[PDB]
Amino acid sequence: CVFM
Amino acid sequence: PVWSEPLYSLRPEHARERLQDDSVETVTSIEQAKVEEKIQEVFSSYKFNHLVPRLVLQREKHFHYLKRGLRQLTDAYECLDASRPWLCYWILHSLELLDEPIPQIVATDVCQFLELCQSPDGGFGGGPGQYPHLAPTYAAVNALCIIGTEEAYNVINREKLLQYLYSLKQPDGSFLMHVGGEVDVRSAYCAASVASLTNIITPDLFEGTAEWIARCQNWEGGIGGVPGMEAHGGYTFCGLAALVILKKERSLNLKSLLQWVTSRQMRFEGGFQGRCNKLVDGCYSFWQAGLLPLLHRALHAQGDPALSMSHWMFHQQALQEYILMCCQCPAGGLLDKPGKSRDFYHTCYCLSGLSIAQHFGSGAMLHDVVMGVPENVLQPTHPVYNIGPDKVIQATTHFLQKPVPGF
Amino acid sequence: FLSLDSPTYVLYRDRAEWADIDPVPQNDGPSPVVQIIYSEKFRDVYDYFRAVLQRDERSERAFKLTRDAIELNAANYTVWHFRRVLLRSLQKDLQEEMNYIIAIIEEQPKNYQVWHHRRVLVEWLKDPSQELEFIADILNQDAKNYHAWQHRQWVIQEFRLWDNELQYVDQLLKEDVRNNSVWNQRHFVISNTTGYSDRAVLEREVQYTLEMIKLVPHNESAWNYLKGILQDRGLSRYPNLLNQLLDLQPSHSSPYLIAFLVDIYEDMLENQCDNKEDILNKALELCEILAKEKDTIRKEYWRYIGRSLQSKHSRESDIPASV
Ligand SMILES: CC(C)=CCC/C(C)=C/CC/C(C)=C/COP(=O)(O)OP(=O)(O)O
Ligand SMILES: [Zn+2]
Repeated sequence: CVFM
Repeated sequence: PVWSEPLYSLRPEHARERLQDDSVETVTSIEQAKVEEKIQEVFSSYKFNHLVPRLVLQREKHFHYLKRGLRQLTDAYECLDASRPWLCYWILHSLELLDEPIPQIVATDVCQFLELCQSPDGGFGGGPGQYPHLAPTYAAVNALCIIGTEEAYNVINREKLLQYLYSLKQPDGSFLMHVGGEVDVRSAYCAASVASLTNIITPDLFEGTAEWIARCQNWEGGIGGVPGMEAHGGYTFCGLAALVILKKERSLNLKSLLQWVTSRQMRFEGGFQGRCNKLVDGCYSFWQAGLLPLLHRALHAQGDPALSMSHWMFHQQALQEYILMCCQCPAGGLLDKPGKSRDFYHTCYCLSGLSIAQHFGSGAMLHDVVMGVPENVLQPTHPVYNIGPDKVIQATTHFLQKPVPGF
Repeated sequence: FLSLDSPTYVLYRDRAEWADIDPVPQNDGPSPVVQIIYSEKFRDVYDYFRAVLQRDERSERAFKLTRDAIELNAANYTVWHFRRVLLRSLQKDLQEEMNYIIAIIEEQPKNYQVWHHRRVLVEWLKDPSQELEFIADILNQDAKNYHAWQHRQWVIQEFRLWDNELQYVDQLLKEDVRNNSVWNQRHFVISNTTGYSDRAVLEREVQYTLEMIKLVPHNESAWNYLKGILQDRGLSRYPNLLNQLLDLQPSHSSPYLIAFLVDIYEDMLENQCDNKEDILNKALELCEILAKEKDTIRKEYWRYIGRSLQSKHSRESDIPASV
């Protein structure tokens, strides 16, 4: 996952 | 009965939930099988050791990890040097979920730190001197609201914040993440979250936004980052949550969305995957499972008569089992899956997801499911903002005292 | 010039050509929270970056410094922004910059800034000629890289490079028929070219999907695609579908086949089908089998579907209370  | 196993993942029949690769091996099946084998070992560990399983949320351990991290981090966190308000938010929220008080010394220090991150032109950056960006702006606002003091609320320059949001708004309804930055559904949610909490929503701020978000829903039922892209839990949470804030959930085909998210829970592992045919991951305990409380409220607002009055539309028990048995680091902190290293992001989201799974609320109706020892119960979290419902109420009420910038 | 990992790499504070500049230490305040104990190399580069940024020094040395700041934290969007300012001010060769971004993305493909930077470059140059091949190389290392697929859709759509994409999709589906990103790309290509209204296309698609389903009955992607392309017009609108699915029941069952049957019944009942009664029962029976045996992880969903169908399709559903 990643977010920014 | 005596032969009955109370833990769902440990029942004999649970073994039937293992992957059936149809004797056609592909990268996807191979990867999925590896995870399941690793997780089966975790499930079987009690049996092979001849011990009675006891699911304990390691509170003291998680607390130590959090309290220290709130002050200092190793260079392992250099990759998050442009995301410090997120570190503040992830940690403070984790502490809030664990019902650990935030010392006034800490609270004031966070406030001052976030001020340093606030841009002269609105919004917050990833650290002092960095340009503002919607992701750390969302995190900073949430962190300040968790603190919830007058000081915390006063940090936010509301006029400049609104100016900032307008400078990012696009004609098609979307928002850039930052000046000269990328566009995807995260921006819509970040803007809506901060604008609603601070009461700075003008009549045209979100014009076309609900429509832009609706265009992101694809053939799968979920929502992708931008129109045309694969449905993903992170983006779906962002899309639905933003639509809930804008009171336009109806723009979506809630039915295909519900079918999609429920299908994201892994039959064997019990946790959620981010997209179809990928792997389980503890942070989706929030991004994916958090959609159920949102859908429940949306469908109930439409008068849906078939809605349960005691559970969310996902296996609450199995998610808690996955988190408690597979996502806890012995030294403190939570994780993606066994074999992964702990981090504050997964600590925040595994806990958030655990809270969601433990608490069902629908107006006057309230029902809990707390797997393992009773001390495992966490404080509830708001499904839209992912901060305490009390913090949401307190903040909104406070900001409603101020007039929307411009008057 | 001097790589960040070069054995002879020297801190900026020890570089003569940087002696005129006073580095600017990070302003964390009197009592820091979430303070990162940066390594020497990191803090040194960033103290110098803070200096050039603060004085807005648009120079070649500032340009080279951003490369190091980026290698230290490729997620630092402020550095990427300044770098783009420098590319324009210094009139830097953009193909050389494309070579640079290609290498950076190859090493850190799950990063938002690198893909956005490449996009800006392509836009500036109005040249998509290296895109499909570049992306294909990344997808060859991670066939599901989200940013890669998103960039690919943008390039294809913006520059109308649709001609060979379905062939590419077929290739990847052959490598891994379970790759959901490829099924999504398949839908993307078809809906933006021929569309699915064309009966010959729809027919072809369903034949293909049903064939994939036979080969790997438990691959959820083929199932979602099949439902994805037919659910819009309404599943009941296709009478042969149901029969054909029941035919797989014996030697190709899965919670998917059963779930689909429920979707067909659900729509049939929605479009006032014959034997409303018989259909509803068949459906509630499958919902029970699913919630109780074949798909218990989704028991709350299946129970809800069962209650929903019952709630509006039971023979009593239209009968007034007094009767
Ligand atoms: C407010 C805010 C910033 C929300 C962010 C939500 C979120 C988690 C988005 C994920 C985006 C993404 C590209 C995931 C794919 O990474 P991956 O391929 O490594 O993960 P995967 O295999 O689980 O899809
Ligand atoms: Zn994760």
